Amino acid sequence: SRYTTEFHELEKIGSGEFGSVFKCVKRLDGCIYAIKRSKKPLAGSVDEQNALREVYAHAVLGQHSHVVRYFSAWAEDDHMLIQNEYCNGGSLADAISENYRIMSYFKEAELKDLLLQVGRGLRYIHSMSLVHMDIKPSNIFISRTSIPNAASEEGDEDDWASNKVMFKIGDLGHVTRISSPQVEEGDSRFLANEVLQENYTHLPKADIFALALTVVCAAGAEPLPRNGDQWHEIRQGRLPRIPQVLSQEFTELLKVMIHPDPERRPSAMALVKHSVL
Amino acid sequence: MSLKPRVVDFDETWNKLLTTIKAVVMLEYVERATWNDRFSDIYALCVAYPEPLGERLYTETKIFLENHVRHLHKRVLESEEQVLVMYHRYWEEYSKGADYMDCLYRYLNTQFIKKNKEPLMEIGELALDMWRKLMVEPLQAILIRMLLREIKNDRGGEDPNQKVIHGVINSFVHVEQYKKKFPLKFYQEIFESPFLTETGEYYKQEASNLLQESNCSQYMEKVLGRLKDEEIRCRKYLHPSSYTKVIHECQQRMVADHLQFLHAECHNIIRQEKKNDMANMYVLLRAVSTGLPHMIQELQNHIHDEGLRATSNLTQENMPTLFVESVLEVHGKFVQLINTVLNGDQHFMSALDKALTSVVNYREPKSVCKAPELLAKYCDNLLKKSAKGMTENEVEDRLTSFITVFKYIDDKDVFQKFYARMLAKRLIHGLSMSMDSEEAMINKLKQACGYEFTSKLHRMYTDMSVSADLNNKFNNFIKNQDTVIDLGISFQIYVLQAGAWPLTQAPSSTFAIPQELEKSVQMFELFYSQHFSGRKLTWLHYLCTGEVKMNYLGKPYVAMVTTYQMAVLLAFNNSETVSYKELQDSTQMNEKELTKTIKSLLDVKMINHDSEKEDIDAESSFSLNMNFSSKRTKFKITTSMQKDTPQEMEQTRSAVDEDRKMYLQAAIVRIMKARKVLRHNALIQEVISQSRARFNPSISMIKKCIEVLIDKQYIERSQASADEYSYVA
Amino acid sequence: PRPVLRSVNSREPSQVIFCNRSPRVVLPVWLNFDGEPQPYPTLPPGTGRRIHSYRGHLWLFRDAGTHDGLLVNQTELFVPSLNVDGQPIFANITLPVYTLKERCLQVVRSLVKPENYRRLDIVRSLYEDLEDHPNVQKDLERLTQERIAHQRMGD
Amino acid sequence: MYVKLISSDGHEFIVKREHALTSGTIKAMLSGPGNEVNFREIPSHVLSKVCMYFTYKVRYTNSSTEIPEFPIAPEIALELLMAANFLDC
Amino acid sequence: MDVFLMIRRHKTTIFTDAKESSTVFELKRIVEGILKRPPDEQRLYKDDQLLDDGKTLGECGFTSQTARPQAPATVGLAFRADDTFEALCIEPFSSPPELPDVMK
Amino acid sequence: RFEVKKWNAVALWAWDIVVDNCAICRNHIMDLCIECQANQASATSEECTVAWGVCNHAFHFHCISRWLKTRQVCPLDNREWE
Repeated sequence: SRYTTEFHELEKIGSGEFGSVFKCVKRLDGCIYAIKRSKKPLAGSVDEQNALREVYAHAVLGQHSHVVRYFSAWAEDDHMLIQNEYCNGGSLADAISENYRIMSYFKEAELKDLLLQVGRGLRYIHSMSLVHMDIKPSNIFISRTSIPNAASEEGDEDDWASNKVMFKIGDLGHVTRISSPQVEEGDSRFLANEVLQENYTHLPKADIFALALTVVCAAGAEPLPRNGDQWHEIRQGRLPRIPQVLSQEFTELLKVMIHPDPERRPSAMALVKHSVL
Repeated sequence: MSLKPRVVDFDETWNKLLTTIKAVVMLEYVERATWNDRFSDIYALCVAYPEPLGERLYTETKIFLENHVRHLHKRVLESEEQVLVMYHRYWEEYSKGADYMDCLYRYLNTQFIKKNKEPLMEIGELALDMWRKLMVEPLQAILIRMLLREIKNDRGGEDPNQKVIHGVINSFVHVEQYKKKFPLKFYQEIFESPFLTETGEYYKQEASNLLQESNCSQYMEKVLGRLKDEEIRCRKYLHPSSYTKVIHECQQRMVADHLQFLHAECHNIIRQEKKNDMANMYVLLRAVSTGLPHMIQELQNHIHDEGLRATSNLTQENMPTLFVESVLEVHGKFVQLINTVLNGDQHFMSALDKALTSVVNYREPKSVCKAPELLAKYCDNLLKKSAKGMTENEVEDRLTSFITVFKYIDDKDVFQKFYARMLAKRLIHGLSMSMDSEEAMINKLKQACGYEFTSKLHRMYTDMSVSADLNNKFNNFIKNQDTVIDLGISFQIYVLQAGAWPLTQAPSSTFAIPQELEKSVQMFELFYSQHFSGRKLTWLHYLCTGEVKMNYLGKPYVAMVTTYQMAVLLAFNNSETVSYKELQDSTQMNEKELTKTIKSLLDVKMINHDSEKEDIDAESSFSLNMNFSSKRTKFKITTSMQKDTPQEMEQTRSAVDEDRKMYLQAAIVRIMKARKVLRHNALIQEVISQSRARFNPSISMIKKCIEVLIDKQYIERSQASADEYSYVA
Repeated sequence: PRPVLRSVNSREPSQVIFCNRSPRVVLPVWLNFDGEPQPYPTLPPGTGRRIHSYRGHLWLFRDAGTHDGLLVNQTELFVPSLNVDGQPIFANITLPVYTLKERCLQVVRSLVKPENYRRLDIVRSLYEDLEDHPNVQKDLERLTQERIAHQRMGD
Repeated sequence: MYVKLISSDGHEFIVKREHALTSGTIKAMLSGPGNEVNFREIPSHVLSKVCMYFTYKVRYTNSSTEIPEFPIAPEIALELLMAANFLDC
Repeated sequence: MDVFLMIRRHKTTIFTDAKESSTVFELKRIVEGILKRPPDEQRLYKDDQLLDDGKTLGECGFTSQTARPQAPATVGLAFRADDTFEALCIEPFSSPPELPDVMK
Repeated sequence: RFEVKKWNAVALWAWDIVVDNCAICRNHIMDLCIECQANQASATSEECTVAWGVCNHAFHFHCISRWLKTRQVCPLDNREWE
């Protein structure tokens, strides 16, 4: 196999019924990449069209800043392996968990930054007649950058922090074309009412609606309901209680993103070109 | 002369270094220049290009030290009868010489031995090792022996040279300075093992002779003196780590061996209140493990006997005052003595309290305990207003002293009920001497027992606190009515809670309200209905104390009267002709009480009886006394109701028992509520512990109330094989 | 069987600002949950870096070139603490005070090829000191020694 | 209190006593009956640097300020190591 | 801050520290504490310049960065054995040995 | 001739509730109930809570409410209590 001859595992960073994910280094240059290993999907099974939709999404999209890069893929030894860039930061699911463990919460500017990258990414993806339909805190990835700063040891000594955090959208398995809609049943937590009734005319607004729910969850709210009265309450344009206070303009933005009517929710093009961020 | 390696002969440098080392060991005078020079020679001999000579130097130093130790041992062994002083003098210089030559030997120890570490030890440790190997151990069989006799003579009275003995003893500890696993085991094995046995054996013989020669009282002082002397001798001679041990070895031989002889005297010690011997006896028995319980038991028995005899022959007149004063003075006299002589040990306070609890609660084999009733009488006498009343602060101090005796009551339910009855009787007639004194006395009960004990008394006071405002409001409301005339009547009605207030009307006989004051009722109920939503008030005619009689006359006389006498007096005066039977039953009912009141009025000599018999008959006639004269224009007729009856005390005791039933049942139900499964003995113990604070319930009454609750079906029992008590909601 | 110098996993965030004060280039190392160190990028002298690390992790700071030990907060070993009121934890790096032998040993090590130590005219018994180079494992063992020493002197 | 070190060349250095007692041997060489000392093996260039090292070590110990590195010249870096071994500094 | 400097004359060398605030007369007191000489006969030269009591160490040129403990500043001293002053004379330390073969 | 100048009287106060001893609640009508005196919680020192009944029968609010919860019929008359 080419995986054992050219790639070297470094750490196992995923598990599940889908397969596994490993941190690898290739001998040719030595840059750190990530390898997804799984089985062959069955014929006439959901994972099959998920995989083909994902590979077509990578083929069409190409390369971009906010979308995790695809490099190569192959199937061998009853295993299917795909190659993407290594985002060292992690997923928001782990970040929110570790941040909540100490009863600490994100800063509002960080929330505005979250909105900036996610809106720009959704704008770029929808530019190519595509809808993600798989948006959630576990599908948003982080990448780190470092910048040194200087402080005078003698006499006065003041140090300032200046670091940039980059956010990327991944897991293009559920992506379907707006002209040819093939929607897979999404997670009940972040599933818009329109998708629940299979109304396949306002697909781009469903991801905008789920985006505000992801941001609210990142703000420090309780785990989202999976079904029932609280589910309907959230779907009725009502937002959950937040441990911290936030600006009223941002709250209005959240409400309008969680508006019932899909048309009355703003599109990504309006959101990206907003002075609020 | 470069620091780089060269070639040097061993013989000359070795000879010079050995001469310098010998001079240092002798504690002789060595010039500063040779001391400067020898370190350079040492450095030359340590590192070398051909081969280092550290191993040869170490062996030569060991040989020289061995020779010196052998010479010193031979010299000290040659002199007899002066071995100890020679040993001390030689060690005093050898320690300093070894320290100085180890300071000179810093390079070899720092580099060679620590790197290498045939065990290898530093020169400073090697010197002491050789000293203990060939100077101490071979002489040990002598060195300790004579040493101990120089201690034994100290017991005789002659003190030998302390410096030499202390130095010799400290030498054993100083030898083991470098040892870290057991720095004091060698000294312990060489000194403590034989010396402890020797001194313990000597003290037993000394104590036997001292006890045989002298009496117990002098024995005690002599033992204390010997202990004090040993406490100083140990500090003078022995190591600081052993000061306790030898002391213990004395106290287990001179006091512990004669314990019985002490205990047989204990009785005679503390039944005569001897402040001299007791203070030393207690101190010496504190060290003894099991000498204290005998003291506790005997003192408790003495206290109980004294307390019982203190109240055996007190006069019947002024019963409560003497009973309280004797207990208070006994408690004070004993507590001050115990705190002064016995250093205030808590066990003795506990024993005193235990004895006083039984002394206060002394009960005759067939009689009922009289403590709560006597204490209630004492409180009533102190609190009631009288012409011979005393100042308020003295009353407060007396109550504060009395609360101490009150704390010793075993069962406070009877006392609580008696206090409620007396306080109600006092406040109805306004016999209290101060309004704030009642609150001050109630606060003592509140802090002693809790809120549940005196909540009834708090609402008791609150009733009359609000009654004055209610009366003022009624007086204000009187003027509101357009056309209402009250004539002469001007009354206050005390609004009282039925359940909280203990007074009640056991016989339920209806009474006919006189027509002259009929409106007094109706206006009061209408005012109460207007002011209060749905409160229903019941009139008590047994405690009405309204004074009414003619005031304008040639010979006026006004007397306090009761409504029961008021009705019959009004009926008699309204009709100009006296009636015997038709008037008495036409105007009032409950003829027996009316006849009793009429007989009381005859005893007052207000109306003459025409029956000429001491017993009132149905046909007996009467006549108003036209020549009635009283020494006072205004007076009060003393009704027989003011005096209590032992039958009323019987019903009070029955009510207390019923309240005990109710409280026990509630506690039992709460106990099943706590846990479903209850064991028989466990349940009994839990009930006793829970209910002990308020009073002491008996097992039989607890079983009776448990069976009563069985009848209520809240408790289910399966079989009388394994004791289990299940609970049913 | 876990070494005493082990860290503890807590998923507990902490914000630490590494500041370099020594003229020599520093190199942080972190002890993992197993007990072995892992390096990290070097910090140029006179530069600072705010970084995110979890609480309870053990940090050491060695030299990039010679691997001689350096003191962090005047201590060999550094461990973060929970952030209070939003102030990052400071972990300064400062030069120790070498005794005259090691400070003189470093220059000789720098100026002499490791194969030529036998050639220099010096006392024969001392190249045993110069031949050894500083390594992290020996310092770790010596650091673990005082743990058992302290537990011994505590009773 | 001032102590006096003598050089093999003949130079005499005068320093504070507490500065000099830093080294183990020089303290030992005054521990016993044997104020002034005499070194007949150490040249002048080594000792004129050893004294500066004493001053630097005493001044910049347990200090909050940054500790500058001790500049040892490369020409004397070989004769200043035998001196550090001998003196047990 | 302060300076750390030495005083040299012929074969003799003394180490000391001082505050730049202080004047020369204080150093004269410090040095006569060892030399047991009157301050008037002592004459301090920096390089080839005469020093006076009134001037302070800050005025002369000795600064905190000029004389660190590891690099003390050399100061010369002159006495007066008779009515006339004797000129300065300080000899340098021994010349260092040449760098060896391997160390190049 | 007898006449009246000034009167005095003492009268208690109760409620318009027809009950003998409240055997179901096992307490006096105007005295504290089992639950109030056993929980030792905050309550009025004189009258915690009195809920008048439509059927002219009333117990303490807590115990009568518990009895109503466990059985809708009134214990005295086997009817509905409000």
